[PDB]
Amino acid sequence: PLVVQEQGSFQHILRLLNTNIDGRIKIMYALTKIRGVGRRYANLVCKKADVELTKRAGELTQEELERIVTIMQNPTNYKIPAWFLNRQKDQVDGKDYHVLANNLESKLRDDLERLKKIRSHRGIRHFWGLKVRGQHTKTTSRGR
Amino acid sequence: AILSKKKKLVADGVFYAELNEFFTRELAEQGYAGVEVRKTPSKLEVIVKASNTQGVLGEQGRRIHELTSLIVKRFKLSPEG
Amino acid sequence: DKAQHIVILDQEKYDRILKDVPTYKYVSVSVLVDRLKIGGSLARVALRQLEEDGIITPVLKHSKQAIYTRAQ
Amino acid sequence: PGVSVRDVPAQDFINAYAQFLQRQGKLEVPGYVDIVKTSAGNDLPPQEAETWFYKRAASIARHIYLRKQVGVGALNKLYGGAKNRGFRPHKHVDASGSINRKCVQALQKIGVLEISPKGGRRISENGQRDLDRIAAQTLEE
Amino acid sequence: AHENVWFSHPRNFGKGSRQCRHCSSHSGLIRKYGLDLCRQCFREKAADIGFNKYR
Amino acid sequence: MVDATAPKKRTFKQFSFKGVDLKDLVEMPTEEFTKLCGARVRRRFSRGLDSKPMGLIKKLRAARAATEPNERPAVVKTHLRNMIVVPEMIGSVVGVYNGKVFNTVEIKPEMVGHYLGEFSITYTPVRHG
Amino acid sequence: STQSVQTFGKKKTATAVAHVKAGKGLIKINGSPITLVQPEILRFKVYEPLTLVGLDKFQGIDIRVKVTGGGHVSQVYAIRQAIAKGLVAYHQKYVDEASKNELKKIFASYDKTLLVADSRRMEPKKFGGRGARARFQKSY
Amino acid sequence: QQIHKIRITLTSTKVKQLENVSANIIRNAAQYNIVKKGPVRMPTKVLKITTRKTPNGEGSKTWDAYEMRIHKRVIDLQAPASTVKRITQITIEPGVDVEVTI
RNA sequence: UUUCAAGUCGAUGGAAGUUUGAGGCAAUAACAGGUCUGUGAUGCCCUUAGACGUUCUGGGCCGCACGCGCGCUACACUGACGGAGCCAGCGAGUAUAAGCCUUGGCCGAGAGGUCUGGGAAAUCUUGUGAAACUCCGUCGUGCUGGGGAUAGAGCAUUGUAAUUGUUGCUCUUCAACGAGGAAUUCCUAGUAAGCGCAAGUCAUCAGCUUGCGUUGAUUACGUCCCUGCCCUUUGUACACACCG
Ligand SMILES: [Mg+2]
Ligand SMILES: [Mg+2]
Ligand SMILES: [Mg+2]
Ligand SMILES: [Mg+2]
Ligand SMILES: [Mg+2]
Ligand SMILES: [Mg+2]
Ligand SMILES: [Mg+2]
Ligand SMILES: [Mg+2]
Ligand SMILES: [Mg+2]
Ligand SMILES: [Mg+2]
Ligand SMILES: [Mg+2]
Ligand SMILES: [Mg+2]
Ligand SMILES: [Mg+2]
Ligand SMILES: [Mg+2]
Ligand SMILES: [Mg+2]
Ligand SMILES: [Mg+2]
Ligand SMILES: [Mg+2]
Ligand SMILES: [Mg+2]
Ligand SMILES: [Mg+2]
Ligand SMILES: [Mg+2]
Ligand SMILES: [Mg+2]
Ligand SMILES: [Mg+2]
Ligand SMILES: [Mg+2]
Ligand SMILES: [Zn+2]
Repeated sequence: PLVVQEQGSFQHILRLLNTNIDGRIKIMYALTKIRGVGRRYANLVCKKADVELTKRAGELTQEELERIVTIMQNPTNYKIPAWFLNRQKDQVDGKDYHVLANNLESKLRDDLERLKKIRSHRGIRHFWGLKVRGQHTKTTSRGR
Repeated sequence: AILSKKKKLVADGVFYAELNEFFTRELAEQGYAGVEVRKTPSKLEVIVKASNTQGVLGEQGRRIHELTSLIVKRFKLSPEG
Repeated sequence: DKAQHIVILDQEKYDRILKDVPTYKYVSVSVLVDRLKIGGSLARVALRQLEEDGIITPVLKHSKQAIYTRAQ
Repeated sequence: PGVSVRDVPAQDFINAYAQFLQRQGKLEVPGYVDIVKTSAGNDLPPQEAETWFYKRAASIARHIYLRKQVGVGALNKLYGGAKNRGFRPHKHVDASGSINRKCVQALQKIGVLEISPKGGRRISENGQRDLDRIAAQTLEE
Repeated sequence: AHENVWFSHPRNFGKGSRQCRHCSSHSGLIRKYGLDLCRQCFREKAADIGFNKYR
Repeated sequence: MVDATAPKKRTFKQFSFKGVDLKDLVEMPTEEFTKLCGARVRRRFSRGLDSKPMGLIKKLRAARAATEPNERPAVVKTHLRNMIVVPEMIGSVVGVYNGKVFNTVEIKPEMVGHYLGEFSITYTPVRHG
Repeated sequence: STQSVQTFGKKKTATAVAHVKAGKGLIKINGSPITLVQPEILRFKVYEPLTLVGLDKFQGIDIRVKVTGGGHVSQVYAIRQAIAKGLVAYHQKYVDEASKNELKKIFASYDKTLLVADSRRMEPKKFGGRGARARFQKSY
Repeated sequence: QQIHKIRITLTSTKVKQLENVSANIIRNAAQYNIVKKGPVRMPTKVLKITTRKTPNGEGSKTWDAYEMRIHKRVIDLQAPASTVKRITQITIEPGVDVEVTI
């Protein structure tokens, strides 16, 4: 509840899930740099890890940093609701998942060929780079 | 059946609008001017103003008798109503 | 992009704050940011304590604006 | 002369009733309070994670004090706000039903309110007794 | 056989489910106060019904 | 972050859809199958199956029974392109109307749970220039 | 009963029914003290009818108002009008008219809206535009 | 089944005949020593319909604004049921409709 | 002030002193203006059984290298979120239906589900406890917690039927945009601008109109410089009238 000082404990650059995180960002919003981790998700893993949000990223110790990456990789194990997850009712094994930095684009990709392999209409328009959700293209989306 | 106040006064007006055009098409040749619907207990008085009240009330009032019957059978009214 | 304002308070800046803020006609969140090069969040906690420590007198209290002056 | 709830500012009265309700500790807090957002129109959960449920229950108690048989559906509309539809204009959206229903149910088991006849939730015989008490311990400073 | 196909598609809760009192049209219908009249048919019958222009 | 490794494992993997592999999937009744697919499919079967979807399945079943040298089960034609693909009809070939022609599709396992008309585009793609 | 006069003040839609009774000087807004007006920056609008004449005028009378309708700001102007009109109306009925004309002089010399309701109302919207006078942007 | 608290509800589009029937009933409830409550002016309802002027869709966007005012009045009488009904036939008017509820 | 006339500008009183504010109606003629895609309004022409009638199924009217118009979000700190305070007006609402407005209670993070009750309505929904707004906090000039397209996975509602996602909700992705050239629109007081709400379309869907109210200004109260129209004079070989 007052200004405090520290020396040599701050860490300017963090590396989490093979992604570089700026250490002077508040912890809740620093994790949003990790692709697959939004503001809503970062708020809960910090609250499940008992890491108070009033700390900057460099303020955290190694003990806390490992405790966060453990929760993100095992959300259901930390009373994180299934509906709160990124990839729930997975296509192949039917279990609730939350894909992260490098895994997200792989299974996002795997979904694209899975749409294109069966040659569905939604997959076809995805291939063309057009809007797939029924949007009109007559007059919008003309950039490149 | 149970009809709201807003929807009842409009229905009376809509009934008047449709009834008025019916006389214009049927009694066009007799100089039809207008119709007045005088509601009363146990009866629905309708006063039609025409130049010729013989064409409507012709051959022992056969047409007017056969013309009120066309309204009882279309608005589900009692024959005496 | 050129801001790069300091958000962690070390010891060299801490006593520099307590040595410079008293010699100010008017201190505020922007005044602390403008001249002490500290961040806005760090300025707000500094003001709320400096008032509790008696160095700073609260002219006006508001969430969006904190008007403070020297206590000497 | 006496003191009532209406004789104290609303904003700092709730901050005082929230503090008492947390320190008393008898209010039962549902297990999802650290996860959920207050309204579907909101985009983030409350910033005061430890105390937001107590403060909202304190707000609910004060709001019910001043009225007669307010329901739980009306409470969702009261705390609801403008939703941030992306490109469409803003709109008012009601708050979450469970949070409000749990609070009034939680407030019902702490003794301050009860189900009123002809709908709603009245304030209890003891509900007036203890709110007016908190008002007195609010304005002495 | 044919009777189960002729005019078999549902014609309720739709725009084709209702029509003007006067012209039996499907477009521009007015359902307020149970008028069930086309907007064009309404103008030529508004005075008879009891609707007047005041302001 | 500690570390990370991705050594993917197998065991003669059979194609699987949401935890159910092809072997059990195909002889599951469609009543049981709909309980493990999306919300839209689950709602549709609770709303009541009219005679049209059930009639196509009966014909599709017979078309496979027509041939027992294990080749393609001959095409059944239909207009009903709001049909949801079920494991019972995997491998069958259907002619799905696109408004003008009978687009021919063979029901692959990855097509299950999709709408039958979603694989027959109703419009020829635009080609400027 | 006792010496009781009842009046009202109005703004755009807000209407504040003032019950100026007599007594020890009780002045409440919807059962709440004026010392708790929600708009703090506008707290001096309802303080004006008090400090203009002096709080000694309110020793013998108590005022309870019920303000409904309008908006947040429109309600403040309705309340201050009901108070000013209530004080004048009580003097005209239970005090000499010389004092009533004195109070009315200070109020009118400061702000007409203390006693006279503002007659401004919202102009109706006309078709061909999104507002009363505003029109849809034209293109050639 | 004798003297009752009886409500007569009056609705019409035009106020002149409505007030004549209302006053005539009040007049007959005066010389007859019958205690009465009313008439009560209910807030008038403005039934508004706003259509486009153009039968087609060409021209300036001009709109009609039609109106249908409905005025409703209720009068409470303390009299036996035979007396109140015959009062209605005395003050019968084509425009105004009458409903009687106990 | 004035021809001391019509009037105009200031004060005072007044609720109101701009036609008190705002509208509805609105002359003599006219346009090849727009509609036969409103009419069981119509003349004529075409078709009338392999129909150009009507009905059923499916698709399309949404289709996308592009030019243009009415708009909505925004580009941040006069701000975003998070709690808290908490105020309108115009209106609408059903029955043996083919289902209306729906409180209150109970489940559900939500979206939503379920059980009762009120209301054919100044009675109940409803004080429609609306949003901007205000207070206290977090953020701290950063493509950042501005902005929320595009897209992946999932949960509900309506509907026979949602695939070319009707719509809503949850997590994730988080794009151009850092105030906009030549040009050009609307507007003078409760007005402009924000800000929402209702009614219409409507089984579902409002970034649309018609209204309503909340907060509420800057700047003229003048001119013919641009633009359009009217009048007078003038020219005319035009009168089907310069599309001569
Ligand atoms: Mg609100
Ligand atoms: Mg709120
Ligand atoms: Mg915004
Ligand atoms: Mg927005
Ligand atoms: Mg076809
Ligand atoms: Mg006028
Ligand atoms: Mg032409
Ligand atoms: Mg035709
Ligand atoms: Mg035709
Ligand atoms: Mg039509
Ligand atoms: Mg044919
Ligand atoms: Mg179109
Ligand atoms: Mg398309
Ligand atoms: Mg326009
Ligand atoms: Mg806010
Ligand atoms: Mg009401
Ligand atoms: Mg960003
Ligand atoms: Mg988005
Ligand atoms: Mg200009
Ligand atoms: Mg111009
Ligand atoms: Mg649609
Ligand atoms: Mg709508
Ligand atoms: Mg000449
Ligand atoms: Zn019609």
